[PDB]
Amino acid sequence: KIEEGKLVIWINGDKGYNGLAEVGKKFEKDTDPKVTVEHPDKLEEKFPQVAATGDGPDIIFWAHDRFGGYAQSGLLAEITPDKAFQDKLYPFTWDAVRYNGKLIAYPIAVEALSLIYNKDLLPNPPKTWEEIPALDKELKAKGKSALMFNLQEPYFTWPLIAADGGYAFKYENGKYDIKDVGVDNAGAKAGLTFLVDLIKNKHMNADTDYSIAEAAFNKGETAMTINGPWAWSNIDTSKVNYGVTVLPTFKGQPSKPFVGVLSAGINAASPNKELAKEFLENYLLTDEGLEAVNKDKPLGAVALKSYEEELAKDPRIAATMENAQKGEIMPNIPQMSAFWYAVRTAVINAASGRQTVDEALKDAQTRIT
Repeated sequence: KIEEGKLVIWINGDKGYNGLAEVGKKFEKDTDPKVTVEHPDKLEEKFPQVAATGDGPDIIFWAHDRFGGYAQSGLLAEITPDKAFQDKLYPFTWDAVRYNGKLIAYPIAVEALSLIYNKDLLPNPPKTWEEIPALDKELKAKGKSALMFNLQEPYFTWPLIAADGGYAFKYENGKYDIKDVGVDNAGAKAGLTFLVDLIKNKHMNADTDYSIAEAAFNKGETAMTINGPWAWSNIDTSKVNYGVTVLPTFKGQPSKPFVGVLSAGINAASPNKELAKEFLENYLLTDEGLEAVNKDKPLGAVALKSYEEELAKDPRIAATMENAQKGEIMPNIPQMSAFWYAVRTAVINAASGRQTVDEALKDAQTRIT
């Protein structure tokens, strides 16, 4: 069972866990309870397993898309901010954490992928996906590459798959139809085919993952990467002269990243629900609390209006929101888990040559519906 009188918090390893720990120290200093912050691997899978036995963290941080499934499984406590508190955060962030007519988490920040590029290697970054092969040939001649990004997580390839028409669940008239999925449509196939062609033509390697792409960009070996706000700290440290901008278009249409709202849920089994609420409302979701996390690894466009006013002046955040507006907020429905697993396999299989694009997406579509 969860220990009474302290808070255990889980957040992903790419986020500001050390900054969050600093907020936890302040909470302890002012109100008493120790706060322990951990970042277990595969925590979005780990959480439902341990929470099911009445264990795990008091507070779980993840993008909002995983939360409907958690709520459906009975793993989340009710969250009931009063009106005054609700007014401090943007409406669309609350909507991302609204499930079956109730709020199931506190929204923290809006995340969207952007194109990150090295201004020294590439002062004028490409506006289109289609110009990347020629750009890579030019760079390969100089012992550099045009682009490296994580190919193991479909989050990163989805913007291209969606560009020409792929979609997860059709949303019509305020409702998601779980039987209308757009994973093996022509648009999805076209986008995935373009990616696989980049691999076939040696412009990218199928085994490139988060670590490899981060290192390559930060070491100045590749002119571009695709990543989120959390990644900007390590780039700063590397001293690479970078920019953050609009993702390239595909077939003249914008890349459409799936927008995540980093959110904090309270474990239904926590005996510390009131401590968790106080921590989230009165320590974390304050200008000082978000600054502490943000200075560690950037959060993106925060949900808290007062601090977002400060962050909005950052051109990287502006680029983040431009890409967010061209994309779509993720559904939070329980079927998102199945969606992501199926698309993950489809992209890896197509990228590695285990299956054709058409067969990979056909199988994913089938698995999802």
